[PDB]
Amino acid sequence: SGLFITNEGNFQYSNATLSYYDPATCEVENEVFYRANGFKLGDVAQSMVIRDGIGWIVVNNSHVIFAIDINTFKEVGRITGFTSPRYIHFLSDEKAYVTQIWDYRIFIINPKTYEITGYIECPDMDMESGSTEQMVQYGKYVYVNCWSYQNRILKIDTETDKVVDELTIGIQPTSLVMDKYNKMWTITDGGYEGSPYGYEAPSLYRIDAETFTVEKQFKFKLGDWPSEVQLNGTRDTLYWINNDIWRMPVEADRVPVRPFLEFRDTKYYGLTVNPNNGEVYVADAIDYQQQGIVYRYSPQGKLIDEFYVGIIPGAFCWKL
Ligand SMILES: [C-]#N
Ligand code: NA
Ligand code: NA
Ligand code: NA
Ligand code: NA
Ligand code: NA
Repeated sequence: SGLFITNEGNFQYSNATLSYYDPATCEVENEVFYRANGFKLGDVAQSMVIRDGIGWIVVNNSHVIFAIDINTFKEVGRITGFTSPRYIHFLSDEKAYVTQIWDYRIFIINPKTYEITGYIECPDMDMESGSTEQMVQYGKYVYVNCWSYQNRILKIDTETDKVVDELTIGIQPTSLVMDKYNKMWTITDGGYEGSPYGYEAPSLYRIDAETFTVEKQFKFKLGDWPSEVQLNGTRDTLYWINNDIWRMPVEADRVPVRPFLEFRDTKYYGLTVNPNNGEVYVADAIDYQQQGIVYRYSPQGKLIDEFYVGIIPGAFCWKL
C-alpha cells in the first residue's frame, strides 16, 4: 500500500504540498505533485480521496479539486469554481458532493465529466459565515457537520439532493465518522477567545444515525481545541485530537484516563488509522511554520517510524 499526506501549508501563502510515504520501505517523497507535474497545488490542500485509481485532492483556497493518477501523480483532470472546497464524498461514479466554507451551498459535481452539476442550499446559512465540512453516508442519507461559525449536523436526502433534517449541538463540530453500530461521532472545537460566534467547553458526541439523536456527550475543558475524530478499519475504536491523541472503544461510557500519545508542546494536527493493520499516523504541525512531521505508531503506541513532510500536514489518504 501507500500513504498520501496532504500539507495545508500556511493559509494565503500558497505553499501547500503533497507527500507520499511507502510503509514497506519507510521512505517519504515530498513535493510529489510538483515533482510529477512541474506546478504547485496551491493554497490549503485540505483533503484527499481515492476512487477507482484516481486521487481527488481538495485545494481549499485555490477553488479547485485536482484528479491525479495515483501511480504517476500526474494531473488527469480538475474541477474549478468552488467557493472554498473542504471534502468530497462520492455517491456514484457520476455524482459527488463538495462541501465548502464561506458558502451556504454544497456543490454537486460529476467526477466523470469534471463538472459542477448542482447545488444543495443549507437552511439558515449565508455566504458570510457558511460552513459544511465532513460527510458520512447512512443508506440514502448523507450527514454533514457544519463547522465554522455553525453548530449543526445536517441530514441530506441524496435522491433529491435536499437537506431534510438538522440537529443542533455545541458550537463548531469539526469532523464526522460512523462507527460499526451506525452511531455517528463528532467532536466540537469550542470556538476561540474573541470569536463573534462563541467560546465554550467543547464536547464529543455519539449520535444515532437511525433516529438522528444524541446518545452520549462527553464535555471537555474550556480552552481545549479538539478535532479529528477518526476510526480504525473495523470502526470500533475512536481516535481524536485534544492536545494528546486519545482513543476509546466506541462502546465506552467513560473517556480514557491515558492518551494514545501524550502532548509534547507541539501541534498534533492530522490523524489516520491504517484500515488493514491498525497502525496510527499522527501529523504534527510543530508550530505551524517549520516542516511538519508524521509519526507512525503500532496499535500499542510503539513508534515504528517518523518522517518529515510539508508544512501543516492536515490529512491522509490510503492507497490500498
Ligand atoms: C482555525 N482552524
Ligand atoms: Na498554503
Ligand atoms: Na477561501
Ligand atoms: Na451562516
Ligand atoms: Na467548512
Ligand atoms: Na476552543
